[PDB]
Amino acid sequence: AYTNSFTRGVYYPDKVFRSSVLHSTQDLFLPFFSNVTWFHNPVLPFNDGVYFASTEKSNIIRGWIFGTTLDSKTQSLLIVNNATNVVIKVCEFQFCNDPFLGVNCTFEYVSFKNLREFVFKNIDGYFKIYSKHTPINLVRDLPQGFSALEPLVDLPIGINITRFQTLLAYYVGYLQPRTFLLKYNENGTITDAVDCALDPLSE
Amino acid sequence: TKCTLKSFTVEKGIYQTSNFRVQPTESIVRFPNITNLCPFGEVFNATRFASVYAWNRKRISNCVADYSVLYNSASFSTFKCYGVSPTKLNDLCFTNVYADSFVIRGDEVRQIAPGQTGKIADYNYKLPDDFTGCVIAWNSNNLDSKVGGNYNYLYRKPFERPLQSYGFQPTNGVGYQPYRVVVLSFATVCGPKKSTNLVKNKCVNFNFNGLTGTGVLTESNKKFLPFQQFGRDIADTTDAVRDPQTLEILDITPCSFGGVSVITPGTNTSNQVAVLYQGVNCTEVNVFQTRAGCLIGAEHVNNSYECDIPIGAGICASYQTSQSIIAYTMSLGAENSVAYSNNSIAIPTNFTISVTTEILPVSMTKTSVDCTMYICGDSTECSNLLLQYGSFCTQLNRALTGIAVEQDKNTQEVFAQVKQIYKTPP
Amino acid sequence: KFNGLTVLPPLLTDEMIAQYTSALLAGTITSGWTFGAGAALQIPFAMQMAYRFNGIGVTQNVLYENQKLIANQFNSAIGKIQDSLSSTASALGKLQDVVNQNAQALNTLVKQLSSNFGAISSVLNDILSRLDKVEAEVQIDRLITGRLQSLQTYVTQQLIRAAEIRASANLAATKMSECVLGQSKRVDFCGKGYHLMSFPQSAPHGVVFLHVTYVPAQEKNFTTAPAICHDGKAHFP
Amino acid sequence: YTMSLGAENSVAYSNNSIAIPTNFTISVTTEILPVSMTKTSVDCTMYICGDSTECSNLLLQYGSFCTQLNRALTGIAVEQDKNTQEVFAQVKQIYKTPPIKDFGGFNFSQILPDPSKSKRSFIEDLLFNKVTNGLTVLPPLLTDEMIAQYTSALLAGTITSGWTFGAGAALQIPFAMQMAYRFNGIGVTQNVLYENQKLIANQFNSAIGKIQDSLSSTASALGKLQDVVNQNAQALNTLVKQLSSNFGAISSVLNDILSRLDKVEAEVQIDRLITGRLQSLQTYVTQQLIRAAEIRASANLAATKMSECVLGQSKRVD
Ligand SMILES: *[C@@H]1O[C@H](CO)[C@@H](O[C@@H]2O[C@H](CO)[C@@H](O)[C@H](O)[C@H]2NC(C)=O)[C@H](O)[C@H]1NC(C)=O
Ligand SMILES: *[C@@H]1O[C@H](CO)[C@@H](O[C@@H]2O[C@H](CO)[C@@H](O)[C@H](O)[C@H]2NC(C)=O)[C@H](O)[C@H]1NC(C)=O
Ligand SMILES: *[C@@H]1O[C@H](CO)[C@@H](O)[C@H](O)[C@H]1NC(C)=O
Ligand SMILES: *[C@@H]1O[C@H](CO)[C@@H](O)[C@H](O)[C@H]1NC(C)=O
Ligand SMILES: *[C@@H]1O[C@H](CO)[C@@H](O)[C@H](O)[C@H]1NC(C)=O
Ligand SMILES: *[C@@H]1O[C@H](CO)[C@@H](O)[C@H](O)[C@H]1NC(C)=O
Ligand SMILES: *[C@@H]1O[C@H](CO)[C@@H](O)[C@H](O)[C@H]1NC(C)=O
Ligand SMILES: *[C@@H]1O[C@H](CO)[C@@H](O)[C@H](O)[C@H]1NC(C)=O
Ligand SMILES: *[C@@H]1O[C@H](CO)[C@@H](O)[C@H](O)[C@H]1NC(C)=O
Ligand SMILES: *[C@@H]1O[C@H](CO)[C@@H](O)[C@H](O)[C@H]1NC(C)=O
Ligand SMILES: *[C@@H]1O[C@H](CO)[C@@H](O)[C@H](O)[C@H]1NC(C)=O
Ligand SMILES: *[C@@H]1O[C@H](CO)[C@@H](O)[C@H](O)[C@H]1NC(C)=O
Ligand SMILES: *[C@@H]1O[C@H](CO)[C@@H](O)[C@H](O)[C@H]1NC(C)=O
Repeated sequence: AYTNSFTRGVYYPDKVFRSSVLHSTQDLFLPFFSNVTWFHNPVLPFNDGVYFASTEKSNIIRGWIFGTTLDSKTQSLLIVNNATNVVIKVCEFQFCNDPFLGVNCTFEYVSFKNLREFVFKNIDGYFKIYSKHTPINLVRDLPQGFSALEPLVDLPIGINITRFQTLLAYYVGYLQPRTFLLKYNENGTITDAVDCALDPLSE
Repeated sequence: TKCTLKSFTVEKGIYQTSNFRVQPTESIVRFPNITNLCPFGEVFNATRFASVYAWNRKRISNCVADYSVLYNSASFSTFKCYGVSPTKLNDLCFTNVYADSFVIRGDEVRQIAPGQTGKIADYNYKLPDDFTGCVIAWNSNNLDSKVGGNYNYLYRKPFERPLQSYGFQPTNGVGYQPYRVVVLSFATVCGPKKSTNLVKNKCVNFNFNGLTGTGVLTESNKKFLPFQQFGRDIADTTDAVRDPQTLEILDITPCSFGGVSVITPGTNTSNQVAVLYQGVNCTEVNVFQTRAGCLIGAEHVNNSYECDIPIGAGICASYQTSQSIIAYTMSLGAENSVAYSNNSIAIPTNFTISVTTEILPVSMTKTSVDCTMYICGDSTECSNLLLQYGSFCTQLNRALTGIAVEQDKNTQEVFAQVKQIYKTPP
Repeated sequence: KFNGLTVLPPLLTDEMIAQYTSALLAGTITSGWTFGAGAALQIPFAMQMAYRFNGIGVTQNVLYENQKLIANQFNSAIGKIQDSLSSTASALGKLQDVVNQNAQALNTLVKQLSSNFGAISSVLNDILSRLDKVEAEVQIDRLITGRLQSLQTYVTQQLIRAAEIRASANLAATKMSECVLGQSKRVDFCGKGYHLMSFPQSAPHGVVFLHVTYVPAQEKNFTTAPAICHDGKAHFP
Repeated sequence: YTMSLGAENSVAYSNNSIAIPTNFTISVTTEILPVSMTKTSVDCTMYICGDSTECSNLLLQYGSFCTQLNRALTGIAVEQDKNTQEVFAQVKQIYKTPPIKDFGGFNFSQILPDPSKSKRSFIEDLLFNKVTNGLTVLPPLLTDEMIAQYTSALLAGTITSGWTFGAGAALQIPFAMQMAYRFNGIGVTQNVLYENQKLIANQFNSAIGKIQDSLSSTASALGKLQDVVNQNAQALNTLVKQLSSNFGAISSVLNDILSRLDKVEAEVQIDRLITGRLQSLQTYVTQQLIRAAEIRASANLAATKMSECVLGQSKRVD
């Protein structure tokens, strides 16, 4: 199954304030009006990194697993939100299909009515996470319009990622190396964007 | 000015002899509050350690390191390095802080030091001269062993496992007795982030989280989002930063700079000069603030005259009489109420024939440059290299030949408008 | 000075330029504008000047009734040109600046031969005496690249300066056609005043026009009217 | 579509037919001309080398380049003051307008100075509202208030004295009589003015009103001046953005090169930044020399338009 991304999946590309200005940047972005795979799950490719989102009113989706194998042979990311705090660890983990709810190691870290949206990417051994939250009316598809995702985590863990899966209404899209033009308002929030490759007017 | 013009005589004018540039008064460094130091108490201050002939290492990462304290620590009676010194290590960072710790007889521990020799450095606790760091050891006969000897210790990869349980005794001196020791080698494991006080409103050199430059740091009304660290102007230029120890936003202004122009009458007329610091404020440098910059060594005057030497922003300077350089708002000419009314006319009753000279340039000095002789000076070895650049020398000769023929045409079009050489009567 | 830089002579010598300014001037004096429009037609100079007064809306009799005075004012004003040009060089700032710009451009181009551009020496014979071929070529490439960039800089600035001098030569050619071979009505084209005539004089790298202009003087105020009634009808001049 | 060049018109020619105009309109066609660039000078040592001593020494090996660039930009900068002065300073005295405005019904109030404002005219205030690293911008010699005193003097001379203030001292003449000369200067018998004086005054006053409306309703009129401001800003921003370029170097941040490498390798990498920044600055100065030649051609045109169109009455068609 699929739905249209519309203008979703843009994020703050760098740690820099800019205001009342338009900045052109090339990065791994979810392309505008691309098709986003819909789920209600199996192991998925990671490709050039992932946009992930879920329409929610219940908090059933608790986490993710990432790696090459996602199992035993090499260090693999486990990421969990348990409502006490966010957990991250990178062990050579072993489990069943997943440690999902029935309702060696080298690093560790701690920190429908709504959409939760996220981006996961990996450049130069920095694994990165971004997010945003908003209220919504539509349950069937990602909401139209725009609001940029902002960074949560930025880890020099140096792992190679080619596969991932979710830990238990949810959506997956792939980032691609594309030029975007980003509009920063007077307060230095991104308020609009252009995918330059979308159409001749966007070029 | 004489040196700027490469001349001992200077004609009347204004000359940019130099550039004024306010120097950084001091250097700032700011980094975040020091945190996540590697827990080396588990190496040096713990109640036990492994036997040194059977030891193994582990790596610290995502951390600071206590190396700045370790470079002057009392925790060892002796120390040595295969890498750089600990004072350099406290100023550096590495992929991980690889380290190990153990109990041994003191001389057997020395026989496993980085770049040392013996069955320890050979196999029981390996220690090649390629080890990317330092090690330390001290006597421990009261705690590293029993009253019966070094049974809690051992003797004989880097800092890891000819070995056996140690032969040391608690009655011995620090070489023969039981001892405690550790060794390490070298991004994610770094020395501490030493940081200065903050200095607003002075021109300063600065470091903020590895951004560097010279500027006047100023308190500001900008509202960075909680994840943003730097601010940038339209053309990439950094124009604000967040202070990493107290998260307010500092607007960065460049340290004041500008052309220094020397205003002079001719050296015939005087050796006295005035200096304009273009766009500079007089607080940053007689003294007079013009809109063009701070002007020094000229008198501000309330009269107005024709513009002699142009300063800019309506100001001109001149040399006047007992003598000095003055500076004044230039006169655009005398004002005149034309005596207009709906029935008044003025009619000239006489004339002057005025022979106004006008002078126009018409031709340059016709030049041709033999680009092979200019570039290569009659060297064959050079001329063969100039062929690799292809058409450029031919294209430059063609361009200068076009200019040269054009000077003859310019001269022909002006003067040769007459078909016949007319002659004047006797 | 030997370094491939050469100055070529103009096609016209300064004596040939002076024969042209002589011919332009002898035509202008003996024949008025007519030598531009066809064959030179002789006309007495006091009659040429009455045509030139009539060409600025000053009636011919204003010349003849003042011919001694107008002749003396011209002769005296030519005297003031000699006195000005004999007194100070500062009048010819345009031509002497054109000479200076070319001399500074050539001296910059020569001084750039002494620049290293990152080579071990700027003297090409030092490189070729000290270094063997494979090393020498690396240093000579820096001198070639720098001297070639210096010569492209020179030729680019001489192309832009030649375009400025050609704009001035087209202007001088137009001033000669309209101010010398004719009487221009273009306000302030042939000097500040109502233009009468101009005389070309040669100067190195340039030309000088002695723009003879009528400038009015000694005005009186009068009451004036747009029109005048007579037998109830309006009369206009 | 294939463009139309204009409406088709067979002119009604025959060997004995003439068309004579029985009436006229006074038009007031605005024309807009560039006269000066933003005067600029670049401290080429501070632009190329960023106040680094290690780079500043290497830039000496290039000799006169970072000196003939300043001489070129100084020539352009002095030339902008010359361009501005050749256009506006065509007047010997700062003429001023009488207190009373008895100009035969013509109403210059929107183009004459407003003393409640700089003391610019109403239309000059519309025109001023419509237009919107070692690099330094230098002020013009004439301030905008001096330029406005020259356009006031030119305009007050033009109104009170006709062409006469160009040819000698300003001779006063009534404005209805000055326009009667302007009518003879186009071969229209001057009684046509005096007999249509109220109509001609109203056509002028209304045509001036249409300039205020046009300048208030669209910015597109000032495209020539806004294009000059845009080209100056585009050139300077391009020159600054080129500091961020690598030119094959390890980084475009000069302090990275000076900290990541030993001095021998660092000098090779810095010499790429020097070569690229110097080529960037030579490219900028060359474009500014060509653009200054274009602006000088426009300033010489504007100076000629002021001499012939303002200080006189040009008979040169269009
Ligand atoms: C000259 O024209 C201006 C407008 O172009 C006239 O000024 C306006 O006059 C009316 C009526 O008094 C006022 O309501 C407006 O506020 C004025 N506008 C401005 C901008 O001042 C002016 O009255 C005319 N003068 C003469 C003598 O006719
Ligand atoms: C010449 O043309 C003008 C318009 O340019 C005519 O003036 C208009 O006349 C009408 C009445 O016929 C008035 O309503 C308008 O207000 C006038 N306009 C202006 C600007 O005054 C004029 O009547 C024509 N004259 C002749 C003899 O044809
Ligand atoms: C992919 O998206 C486009 C709109 O951008 C749409 O036309 C197309 O049908 C989608 N493809 C699928 C398989 O749904
Ligand atoms: C939730 O995670 C935190 C660490 O983030 C941990 O301390 C806590 O014990 C966990 N609780 C449950 C119920 O998993
Ligand atoms: C951990 O790593 C060691 C080698 O360093 C290996 O012998 C061991 O089998 C690994 N164990 C797991 C669960 O990965
Ligand atoms: C990741 O992949 C690179 C090659 O792309 C390889 O050199 C590196 O050893 C890999 N690291 C891990 C932890 O798999
Ligand atoms: C900027 O943010 C403040 C709250 O921080 C808000 O009140 C204001 O309206 C915002 N302004 C703009 C232009 O978005
Ligand atoms: C850093 O530490 C000081 C006290 O030493 C404290 O006042 C300040 O708030 C801290 N800053 C941050 C960013 O935690
Ligand atoms: C300067 O002095 C020289 C002689 O030394 C003289 O020829 C020249 O005319 C003088 N110029 C001025 C402006 O005094
Ligand atoms: C800067 O110059 C202005 C006048 O241009 C002056 O008022 C001000 O005091 C100067 N700045 C300082 C810090 O003195
Ligand atoms: C010059 O002008 C200032 C005010 O700008 C005034 O205080 C001063 O008295 C004046 N001096 C003279 C000699 O006019
Ligand atoms: C006209 O002016 C000249 C000087 O230019 C003077 O000699 C002559 O007497 C004057 N003539 C009259 C009629 O005023
Ligand atoms: C004309 O008359 C006025 C007084 O009505 C006077 O101010 C002005 O100076 C006179 N002009 C001439 C040229 O005589």
